[PDB]
Amino acid sequence: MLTYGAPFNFPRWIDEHAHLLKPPVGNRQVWQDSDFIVTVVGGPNHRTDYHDDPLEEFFYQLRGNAYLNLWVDGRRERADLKEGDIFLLPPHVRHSPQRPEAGSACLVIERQRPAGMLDGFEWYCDACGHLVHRVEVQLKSIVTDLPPLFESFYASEDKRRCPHCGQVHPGRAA
Ligand SMILES: [Cl-]
Ligand SMILES: [Fe+2]
Ligand SMILES: [Fe+2]
Repeated sequence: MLTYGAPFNFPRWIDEHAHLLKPPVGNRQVWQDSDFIVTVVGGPNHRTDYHDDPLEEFFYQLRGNAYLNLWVDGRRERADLKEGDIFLLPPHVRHSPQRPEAGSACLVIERQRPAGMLDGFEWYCDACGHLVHRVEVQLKSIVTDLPPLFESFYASEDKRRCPHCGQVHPGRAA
């Protein structure tokens, strides 16, 4: 049977879920309990964490513009997701998506992770660039698994303290 229902109009779905595609929620998963995790991500949202995804991530910036802060070949880089852009991120490339525009919408597609395949979330020192803190998580449900992780980082000057230069990371904002 059609476990995930019939086809439906995507722009209309996005318009209908617009109140969820802005703070405080910011994103909405299209289908539940599927192998492909299909999400629409709105804005505005800025963040300081880098994601280490053990699988690929596909992006299609449908409305508005956004960008990814990246670590590529040991250097800080930026990949712009201009409206209309698509992009495929290889596994383990550290990325911190920034979504400055209200009313923006990006299709993001990921895969469910098998047991034992973990995701990393990392923060880096603004002063010297050294890794400050890394948490590894078996990512089953983004909504329950992720906010407390970020919250525990922000609340702890110990976790935010750079092991190299001693500078305390600013936490939630930079
Ligand atoms: Cl994103
Ligand atoms: Fe990611
Ligand atoms: Fe540092």
